[PDB]
Amino acid sequence: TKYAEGTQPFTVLIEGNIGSGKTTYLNHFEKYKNDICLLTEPVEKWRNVNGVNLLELMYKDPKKWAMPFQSYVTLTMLQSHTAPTNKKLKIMERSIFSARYCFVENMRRNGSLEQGMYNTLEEWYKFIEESIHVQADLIIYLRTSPEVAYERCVPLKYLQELHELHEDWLIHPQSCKVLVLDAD
Amino acid sequence: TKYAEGTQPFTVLIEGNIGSGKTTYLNHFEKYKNDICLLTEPVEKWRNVNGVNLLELMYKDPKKWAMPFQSYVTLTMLQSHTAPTNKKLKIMERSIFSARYCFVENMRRNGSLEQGMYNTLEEWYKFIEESIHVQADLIIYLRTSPEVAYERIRQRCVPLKYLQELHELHEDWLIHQCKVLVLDAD
Ligand SMILES: Cc1cn([C@H]2C[C@H](N=[N+]=[N-])[C@@H](CO)O2)c(=O)[nH]c1=O
Ligand SMILES: Cc1cn([C@H]2C[C@H](N=[N+]=[N-])[C@@H](CO)O2)c(=O)[nH]c1=O
Repeated sequence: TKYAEGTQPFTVLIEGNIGSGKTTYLNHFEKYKNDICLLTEPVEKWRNVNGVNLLELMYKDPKKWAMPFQSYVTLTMLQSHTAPTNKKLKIMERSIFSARYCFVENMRRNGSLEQGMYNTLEEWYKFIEESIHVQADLIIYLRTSPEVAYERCVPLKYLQELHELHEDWLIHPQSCKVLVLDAD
Repeated sequence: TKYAEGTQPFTVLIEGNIGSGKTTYLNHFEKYKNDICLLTEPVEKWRNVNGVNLLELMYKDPKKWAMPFQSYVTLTMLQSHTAPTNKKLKIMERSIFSARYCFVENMRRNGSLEQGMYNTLEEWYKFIEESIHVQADLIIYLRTSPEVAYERIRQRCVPLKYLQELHELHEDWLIHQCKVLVLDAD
């Protein structure tokens, strides 16, 4: 009864802070193109919504554009999450879950998302779990230290905030199995 | 395969401009509470999102709040559209369709919704039709004239130009091409 229920293979979610080596990690699998479904984070889509670059706009003026940006990120995640495939294994770089628990939650904390905006997104997150099937069998957490992530130009404080949020979500509900890797 | 597919009875959508008499029309059915599922426009939800009054905020500063407001409207619409019921007939005041084709579209035209915002909502509207079943068997269009609507409201306050814009949009969607039933609400 939920959309895309029973249409997805075993699904692996690569999660990690900015600069935890996620793109590198997903590339290792590229020689298996033919047997694995590989979906990188849809940044390209965020950079071009029928011509509009939502990513730049968000950097430019977060108070105004964080809401539409995160709303759109959420959508793209669903698009990946529910995309059909005949492959027997599927790996995604980030997910609806990182978007909600890390990026949106952080924007609330630093007040990029005002109360009304945050709540609209949250209400959508709740409706999404009732209505849309998000296949998630294993998270692979490329755990790092904010400082190491820093070496590979977002501020360091931001990376620490995001680090704590990934730590809260993945180490300290979701009874999906997590696999911690030292990416230091 | 779409959410809420096969879960809904015959559904009637009451559409109309602001002040076309929609609330009055839905009330006629209230004596059939027991046999008809009656869902008024979720204004109450818009007025209180865990405490936040999105309706108010929108009126005060549309450039900022139109996006989250319409995003939330869309959601509430889906909530009504997909709500389960054992009744054999269901009537909604407004719908995801009016919110998309009239209110959102109008906010684009008058630049309350900047290009990026409008597009995010549209992308969501497209995903919503792929993924979520919206039961709609009959629209009842309470057709009126902007002037009469302006009147009916003034007596009961939207500017008149807004009601005209909305009127044209309802006209485009419902008249100048689900079965539609036009009523003269003048
Ligand atoms: C998944 C996700 C990424 N992002 C940002 C962080 C990254 N910034 N840089 N450089 C960018 C690409 O991952 O998008 C976001 O703001 N919200 C989100 O939900
Ligand atoms: C359905 C809908 C209503 N509205 C507004 C118009 C109405 N304004 N007044 N008075 C209010 C209640 O219908 O909500 C909106 O802005 N977007 C929508 O999608």
